[PDB]
Amino acid sequence: LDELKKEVSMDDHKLSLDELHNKYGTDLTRGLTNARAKEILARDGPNSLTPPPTTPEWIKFCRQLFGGFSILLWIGAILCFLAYGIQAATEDEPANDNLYLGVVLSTVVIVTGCFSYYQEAKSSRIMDSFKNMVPQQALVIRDGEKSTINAEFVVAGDLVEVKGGDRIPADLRIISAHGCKVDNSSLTGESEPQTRSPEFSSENPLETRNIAFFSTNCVEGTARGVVVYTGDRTVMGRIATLASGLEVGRTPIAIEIEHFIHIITGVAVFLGVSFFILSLILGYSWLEAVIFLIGIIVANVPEGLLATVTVCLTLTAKRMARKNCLVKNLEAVETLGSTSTICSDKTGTLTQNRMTVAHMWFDNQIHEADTTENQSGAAFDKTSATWSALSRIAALCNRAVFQAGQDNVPILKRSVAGDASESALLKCIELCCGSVQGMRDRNPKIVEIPFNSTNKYQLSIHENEKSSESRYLLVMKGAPERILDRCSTILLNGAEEPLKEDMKEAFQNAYLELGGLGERVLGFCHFALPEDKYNEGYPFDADEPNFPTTDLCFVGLMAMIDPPRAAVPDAVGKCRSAGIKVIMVTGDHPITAKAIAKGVGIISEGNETIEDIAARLNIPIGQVNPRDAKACVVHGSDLKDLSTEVLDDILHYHTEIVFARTSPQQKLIIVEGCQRQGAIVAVTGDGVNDSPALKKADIGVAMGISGSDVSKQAADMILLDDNFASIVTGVEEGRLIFDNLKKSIAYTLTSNIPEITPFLVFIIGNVPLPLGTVTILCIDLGTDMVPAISLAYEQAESDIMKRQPRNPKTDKLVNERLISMAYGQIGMIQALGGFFSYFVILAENGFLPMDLIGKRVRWDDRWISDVEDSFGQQWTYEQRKIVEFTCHTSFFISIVVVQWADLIICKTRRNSIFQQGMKNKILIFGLFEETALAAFLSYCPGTDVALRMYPLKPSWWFCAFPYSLIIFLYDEMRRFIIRRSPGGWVEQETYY
Amino acid sequence: EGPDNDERFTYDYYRLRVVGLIVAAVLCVIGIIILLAGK
Amino acid sequence: FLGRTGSSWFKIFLFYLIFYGCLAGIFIGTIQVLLLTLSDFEPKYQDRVAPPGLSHAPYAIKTEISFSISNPKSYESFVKSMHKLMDLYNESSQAGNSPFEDCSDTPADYIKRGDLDDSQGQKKACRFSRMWLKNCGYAEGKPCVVAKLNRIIGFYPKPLKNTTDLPEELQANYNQYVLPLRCAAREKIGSIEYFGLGGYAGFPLQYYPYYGKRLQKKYLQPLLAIQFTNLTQNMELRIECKVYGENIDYSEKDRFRGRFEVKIEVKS
Ligand SMILES: *[C@@H]1O[C@H](CO)[C@@H](O[C@@H]2O[C@H](CO)[C@@H](O)[C@H](O)[C@H]2NC(C)=O)[C@H](O)[C@H]1NC(C)=O
Ligand SMILES: CC(C)CCC[C@@H](C)[C@H]1CC[C@H]2[C@@H]3CC=C4C[C@@H](O)CC[C@]4(C)[C@H]3CC[C@]12C
Ligand SMILES: *[C@@H]1O[C@H](CO)[C@@H](O)[C@H](O)[C@H]1NC(C)=O
Ligand SMILES: [K+]
Ligand SMILES: [Mg+2]
Ligand SMILES: [Tl+]
Ligand SMILES: [Tl+]
Repeated sequence: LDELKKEVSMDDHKLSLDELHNKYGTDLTRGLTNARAKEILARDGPNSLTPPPTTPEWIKFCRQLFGGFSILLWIGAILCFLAYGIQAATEDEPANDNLYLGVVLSTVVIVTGCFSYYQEAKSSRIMDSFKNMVPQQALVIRDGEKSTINAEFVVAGDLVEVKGGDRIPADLRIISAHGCKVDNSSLTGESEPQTRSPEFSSENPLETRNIAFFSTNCVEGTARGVVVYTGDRTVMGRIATLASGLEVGRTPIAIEIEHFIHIITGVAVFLGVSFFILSLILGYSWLEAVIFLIGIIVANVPEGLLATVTVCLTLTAKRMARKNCLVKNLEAVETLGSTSTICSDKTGTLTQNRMTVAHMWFDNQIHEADTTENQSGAAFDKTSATWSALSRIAALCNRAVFQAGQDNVPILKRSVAGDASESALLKCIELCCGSVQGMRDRNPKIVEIPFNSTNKYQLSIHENEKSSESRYLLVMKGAPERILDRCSTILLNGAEEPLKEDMKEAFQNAYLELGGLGERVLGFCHFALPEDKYNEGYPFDADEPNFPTTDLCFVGLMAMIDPPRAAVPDAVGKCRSAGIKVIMVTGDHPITAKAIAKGVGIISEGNETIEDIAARLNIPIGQVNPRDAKACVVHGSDLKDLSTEVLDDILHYHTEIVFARTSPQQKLIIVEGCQRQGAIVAVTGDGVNDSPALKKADIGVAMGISGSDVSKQAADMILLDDNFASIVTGVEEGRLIFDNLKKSIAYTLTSNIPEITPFLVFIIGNVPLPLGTVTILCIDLGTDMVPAISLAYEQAESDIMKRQPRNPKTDKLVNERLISMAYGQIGMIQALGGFFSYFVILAENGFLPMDLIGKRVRWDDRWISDVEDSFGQQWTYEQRKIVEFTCHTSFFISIVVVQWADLIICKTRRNSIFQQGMKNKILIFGLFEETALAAFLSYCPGTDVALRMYPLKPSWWFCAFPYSLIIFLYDEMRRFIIRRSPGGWVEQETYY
Repeated sequence: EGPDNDERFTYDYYRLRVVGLIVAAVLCVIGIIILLAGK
Repeated sequence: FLGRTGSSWFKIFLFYLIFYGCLAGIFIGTIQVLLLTLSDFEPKYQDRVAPPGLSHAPYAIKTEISFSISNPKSYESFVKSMHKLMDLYNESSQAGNSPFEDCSDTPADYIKRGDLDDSQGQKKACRFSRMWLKNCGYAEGKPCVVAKLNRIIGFYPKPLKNTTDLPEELQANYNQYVLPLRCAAREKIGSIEYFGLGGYAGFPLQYYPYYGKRLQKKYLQPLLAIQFTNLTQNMELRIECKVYGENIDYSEKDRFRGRFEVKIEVKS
């Protein structure tokens, strides 16, 4: 469906003005007829974007109500009402058991539904942001007259007019223009104004001057044009549809959840029906056969687990909110940890998005300035008298000014009225020479010639601030070579000197080096005009050369670029040390893209492209073995004629990849290419041209300050302070939460065994029921909750940023090793500790373990109010039941006591508690509150009716203590083996 | 005692409950103290 | 295979065999020590049987014994259980001076055979003739229910003293030696008739205290036969038999705590 939109567009900028009118039945001068425009409206439809059909929240909520655990809990809830129905008909049961348990279980499903619904959130308003880029109104020429109309009423063929400050209402063929410049950052991510004129200037319509696009704005001048595309058919309207239309897809974390749901659901249905038939064979009435099944359901399903996961995710997202990293989708909290490839935009993401002075060439020396936002570098020069001469030209031969009321904000961050290069120079001098306004007050400008297309230079004449002179100084800047052809002397370390071929060659060298760094280079020179030839009232003519512009003194060079953000180089290296592949994907030109790649460490030192090898060896590129080149730089124009299989080969064959001059669909294609190889991919960006890529990414991260509204709609995560170091933190947090989820899951599952085994022995042994159904819910929904959550606050056991990204095909959240430990080893020890306390309670009340076998028949018989114990005493029905429920209560408390040790062992997968310590305060809180809850549930009056919880005698609490301790020792010995031999036996069997 | 051994079939479940609830409360307070050591 | 190789499948079996073996051996060990802390003659706790329960022979479907006099197999169900109990009180079962003893044919005081020790043989229990149960196949019309006080080791059932007012106000009040049992329903549409030891409507105190199964096997607890020769027919009559005493109490939950709940209906 969207495969059409993933392709490069076709256009009609090649046609003549006249020819273009024939195609759209239009007038170049009079414009369309009121009738013809209305006709075309009904024909083509409105100049608007329609949002894609969404899934209502209704269906979204209910889709969770049927995912494995909820299905089993539904079967339980209904099976409760089943047994209740069968009762209400047969023998009038005045009880509330099956009825209430059926109500409780149905509530558990609904509430669990809210948790998973909260986790599976999708806040997407892509198409809405795009719609915000179409103006409310447009100016059209109809019947030879200009009028403002609803922009939706704009059709292909009419004559539209735009001027500085307004949004392009539709894709236009420029037919007339006067000084028109446009901001195409929507399509390129670059905000430098692009001229628009009627002349065709490139085969590529996205590069030609005679096309203006919807989603962009006119920055200055005026233009008229013929509408060629409207609504969804515009270049960026298609990007809108592509972006808004892209299928979301399941996250890595989501896939893991479903996976263990299958496992646990599997064992649940297995043991469920495996013992349902095992009971009927033993001659159990279907009346009972279902009651046992309900218990089996409740025992096997970890009722509180899915909600635990959600809370652990939420708490991890809260910590990241506190580092200026907003998470829109709870699952995106983990994806960053599983990320193996980052596709990053350059401008406004890796870079500050601001022309900044990078180097200066004066005194036959290359000086480097500090490009960082917060200025974390050092000085270059202050002493040289040459510097002050260059500094003066940079301030004086400059027409840029700071906007009013910025004195509060830092120099480099403040808004400037002017072109990017003049702003850069302004901020450079203001920083290291103080107030520039002061320099422009001490040296009043009397005449100037602003930068001309033809002159290729800008000159200014000022009254020298010096009192002993107060004469006229000439300054000029422009193209380095043009400035050179106008110089005779060079200000070396203070004093001038003739411009010999020697210094002239050093100039060329300096010029070539700076240009090689992808930096824009300017020349600077001045000339102190002779006093006798220029009186204090001498008039200078700016129109006609009234003053010399030759034999001037060359002062120096200055170079500039849109530099990396301070934290970016280090963040890139850190991603790469964690084994994450970092690719650059930018709408910017290749020379600039490549230079920043080396600056931030995308391309490491020494690595070459095929073009680099060819130039170094002075040989044809076809003569170069492409396998000798680990780095590559792909232009979008070449990308366009490559198949995906060939794109896949590029991705496979290079470690250091730069995709430059890419369109928005091309970014999507590169992302998909990476994913196709089985990689989890993150995208980082800030422009509307990142929207499709951000949507398709497993996780999209947008910049918060510099980011466009669209990009932040398309993302899963926002960096609110533009701190790229947050990606590094995000991946670290993502890995940590992945491990801690394992700990929390194992902990929760472990207590399933002591809830399953009592029901089994109840059938096979014919003893009184050791633990009840209600009692199980008091564990999974009550006591285990805070402890399970607390594992989310566990510190790393080792340097997680030192390991490679997990293999999502092999490294699962829940594997066989977890089940073996939780179900086969620790849970089994917990089961016994439960049974022990059960036998203790009964034996101390007169029913010794031996006489318990095959007694349930008489025990449950409501009409036998005289059962004989081991000592020959006789018990009524309600009397023995009180002891039985007291057994449920102590078995319950036994679970809590054995979960103490389990909580401590689940703390660490490898390390010892004596190494990791007990610095998790939430965990300790869990221990205290868990025990408080259990005690309250046993001793609070009335709980014997609502939950069948009975007061325990002090000695009862200590039954499971020896089992709780064996768990601690056992797991500590086991992990001691793991560490002592990384070989594999204990490791490959039990290492979560 | 002999025929007056009524205490043999008696248990102070009332005191046990009072003590049990005291303990539960104090464990609840102790927990808050340790948690609130930083919030 | 599914998971691993044969070598791995073996090792996982050798482990869980030794592992579960140890766990079973430990579990058994903790059961040993538990038993080691317990007496053979007396249970550690008795507060959960404390107030004695009162149970009868007619096995009630739901605290009810409804049947038809004009039908044979209508009551043959209740006669099965009635027979089961009384069959134990046979004279052929009580033979010789061992381990039985002839005790007062009239309600007497308690009998202490020492302590709960094995320092003596089987503590000798009082004989009880089912022949003390006058009038009661059994009552084919108007049932002859048999009451019973639940056995508790070392329990001395103490009758109420005639200090103040009483339900069966002072009638045949053998204050010193009889634990009374008065059945009731207002709703007085019956005819209560009690049979027992010495002809009294109670339990003779000479059968106490019970020394337990280990120290007193073949021991016989006193019975109290109750006959309802009611002149009514074809209606549910809620009859409650209550025992009175210093050590006797009741509960709204446990409807068998020192009392009966019988729903007789001679629907004939
Ligand atoms: C306990 O006493 C009952 C009294 O009914 C015995 O029942 C006797 O059963 C036999 C054989 O079935 C009959 O011939 C008699 O008529 C019954 N009564 C008597 C008085 O002998 C019963 O057998 C006795 N049980 C034991 C174990 O001795
Ligand atoms: C109540 C009692 C009788 C039930 C005992 C169940 C035992 C036999 C179960 C419980 C947990 C189970 C193990 C759980 C995990 C694994 C790892 C997997 O890669 C192979 C199977 C294996 C090794 C299972 C084998 C059987 C097992 C040990
Ligand atoms: C009980 O049986 C005796 C004979 O043993 C008889 O005289 C008497 O009438 C019976 N009593 C009643 C109330 O039927
Ligand atoms: K995404
Ligand atoms: Mg950008
Ligand atoms: Tl469970
Ligand atoms: Tl659990």
